[PDB]
Amino acid sequence: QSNVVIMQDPGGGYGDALRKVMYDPFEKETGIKVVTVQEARSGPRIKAQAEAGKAQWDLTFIFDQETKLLGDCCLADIDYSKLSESAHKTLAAMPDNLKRKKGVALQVIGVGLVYNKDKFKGDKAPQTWADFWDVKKFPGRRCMPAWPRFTFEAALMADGVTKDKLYPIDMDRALKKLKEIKPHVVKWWTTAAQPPQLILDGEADMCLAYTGSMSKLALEGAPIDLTFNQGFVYYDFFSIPKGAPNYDNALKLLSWRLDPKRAAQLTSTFPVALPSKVVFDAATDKNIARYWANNPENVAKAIEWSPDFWGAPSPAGNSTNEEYGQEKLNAML
Repeated sequence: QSNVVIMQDPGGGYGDALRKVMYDPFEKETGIKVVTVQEARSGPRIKAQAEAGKAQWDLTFIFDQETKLLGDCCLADIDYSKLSESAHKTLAAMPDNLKRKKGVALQVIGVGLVYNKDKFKGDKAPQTWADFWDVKKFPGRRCMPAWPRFTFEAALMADGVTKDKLYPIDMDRALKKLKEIKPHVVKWWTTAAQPPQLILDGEADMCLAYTGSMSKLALEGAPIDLTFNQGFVYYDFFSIPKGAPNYDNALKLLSWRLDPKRAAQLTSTFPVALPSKVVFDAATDKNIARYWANNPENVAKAIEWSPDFWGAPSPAGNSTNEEYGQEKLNAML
């Protein structure tokens, strides 16, 4: 079209909510069409595009460590002076560490143990990664993401490592454990749409999966339950690539996503929180906050995930720990 902004998107149910609450209304108001590009891991792609010469995307979501790794080479400064008055109210009620020169955290994500509660009712329900590995006591098909993050920590915890002693990750130990469960894993997933589909279709009986989709399905009456016990909570930082084709439109969309009332609408339609208190304050039914990954009850049960570890230089030296872990995992899957 004549006026666009190119926005990374997770797809699935959350993508649908984003389109309905955020992106279509944005186009109606501003005239700027939001072109969504489905991608679950943009960091390596932003880096490759920057090396090739020209960014293809305007607004992306990346991990904490990626705002640092990609900052100098590949990410533009966010011009906070261009954000709306409403957006500044949201920013004012956000933690310091979530507002960076190169990225702003707009989403808090939970990842945890999810299971079919028809097949595992009462106290036959798995509660730990050890239970997840215990195919005898809890029979069924497992599914896990095809990444070292989360899966390695879960493996270590199934092997008896306590939540506060995971880092730095013993990768050889984790991989050995993953091989043990591998025969029972029906799918090593990569996209947000997959786990809900796998569990609803009965293709999998329990997952390490995003909690937002599963909380929503449980509220819909699906035979799904989950726990944040030994789970993971992290922030998606929204960043604009250096040389973005539509930089100014990207700031407008960032401003739109930071509106307290619109964010409250989004986060009440699909339970992924924006980490600012005023978004909670603007929500008409605040009970839905119990599903949010930044709810203190959920945070308490989860581990303290370490983006810092995953972005650190690996023993190999020329890769990050995450890249090193992915190489090892690639060779297993």
